[PDB]
Formats: sequence, structure tokens, C-alpha cells
Amino acid sequence: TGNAILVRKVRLRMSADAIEIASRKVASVSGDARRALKVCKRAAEIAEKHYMAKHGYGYDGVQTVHITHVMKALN
Amino acid sequence: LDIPSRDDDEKLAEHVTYVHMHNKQPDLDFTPVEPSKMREYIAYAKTKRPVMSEAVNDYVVQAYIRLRQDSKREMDSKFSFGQATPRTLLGIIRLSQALAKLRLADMVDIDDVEEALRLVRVSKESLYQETNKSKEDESPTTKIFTIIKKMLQETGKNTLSYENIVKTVRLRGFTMLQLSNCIQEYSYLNV
Repeated sequence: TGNAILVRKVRLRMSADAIEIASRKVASVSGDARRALKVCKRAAEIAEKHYMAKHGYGYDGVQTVHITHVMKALN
Repeated sequence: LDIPSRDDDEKLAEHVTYVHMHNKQPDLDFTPVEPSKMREYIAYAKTKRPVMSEAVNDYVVQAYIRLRQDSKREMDSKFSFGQATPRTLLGIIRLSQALAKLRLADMVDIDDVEEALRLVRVSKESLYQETNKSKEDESPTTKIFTIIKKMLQETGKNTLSYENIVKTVRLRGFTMLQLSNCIQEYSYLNV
């Protein structure tokens, strides 16, 4: 079902390098908490929809967030 | 344009008065030639007809190109000498040929045509300021930065693993401690 509870115990890593690059880019032009939070959320949900599509859970081993996700979401 | 200065009105005036004292402007180091035998040598030179050297052409050509392009971006600008013409190129060639006559040599030198270019450009920028500046001397880390910029022109990545960068730095001779310092600075500088 794709449900998550904080049937396999999966783990997830939020690669702090993409976080680094997003922080760098935002601190460059503006350095705003709202913008940074929102772009992080954006990349997160992009990876989310890709993972959903790859398995098709609909709406009723180990996960990560590559640099490429935040690259797209920020561009 | 006679900029009213002080050292000019000093030296020029002094030396005119010195002419009144000593009727020869030539000072301690000078070889003035009487106009008669001067004329003699000059005509002798005029009876030579040297030849254009084949090597300089490209350079000459390139000079023209330069003297062309700037002219366009200088048309409405300050130095409003408009759109240097092929006659300017031909005049440069003629000046080079005459200097080669002064060499009494039948092949024009690269220094010859370079002197001609110096003449044609000294005619210019003699209007105002007559000065320039230099900034790129230091370059103890900015040089590394420019090398990085060429590399970025190649690909354009802000990677987290530098192996061709360190190789090119070592080829450049700059040490790795200064390189790592600069990398620190630019990462903090957010690039």
C-alpha cells in the first residue's frame, strides 16, 4: 500500500549534499527560510511522485533524495 | 591640444633661450645633420624602392582587422575617427615601406611595420587623459580561479571531488596548500 510507519522496515536518508547546495543557492540571492523550506519540500514531493509512479500505490529497501532531484526543483 | 603644463613651459622655454645662448638646439648627445647633405642622403634613400616582406602580411592584415573593428564600436563614441578605411591600411603599408627605405633594406621588418602601427596609434588617444591602468599583476589565487573558470567553460560543474583541478594546479606550479585555502574561500564564497 505504500503506507509508512515511523511489509519491510525500510530506512530513508536525506542526502545533506543536496541540502548543502540548496542552502548555498538560497543564501546567495536571498537567504530566506521560507524559500529554502519550500524548495526542499518541492524536491521531496518530486522524489515522492517518482517513487509512487515506480510502484503505483495510488491515493486511498532504502530511500534517498539524489542531488538531481533538488537540482530540478531549484532550477 | 596644448595642455598647459609646467615642465613644458619650463624646458621648452629654457631651451629656446638656450638657443639664444647656443644657436644649436643639439645638446651634449646629438648629431645634427646639415640640410644639404641631409637632403643628399634622403634622395639617395628615395632612389631605392624596397620590397614588401611576405611574413609581416598576416600581422599587417590582422592589424587592419583590429583597426577596423574597434572603429565601429568607436563611431559614435569619444574618439570619433569614423570607420578606418582600406586607405588607412594602404597608408600603413606605405609608411612601413618608407621606414624600410630608411633602413636602406629591400625587406620590410616586423619591427618596421610595428613602428608604423605605433605611429598610427600615437596619433590616437592623444586627446585626453593619456593614461591607462593595470590590475592583473597579483593573481596568487585569482589565477587559480581563472583556471577553474576555463574548466567551467569546458563543463560547468561545482563538484565535490577535485582531481583534474588539482592536477592542473600542480601543472601550474601553485602548491596544494594555497589551492586548498582558495577552495575553502570559494566554497565559503558559495561557488
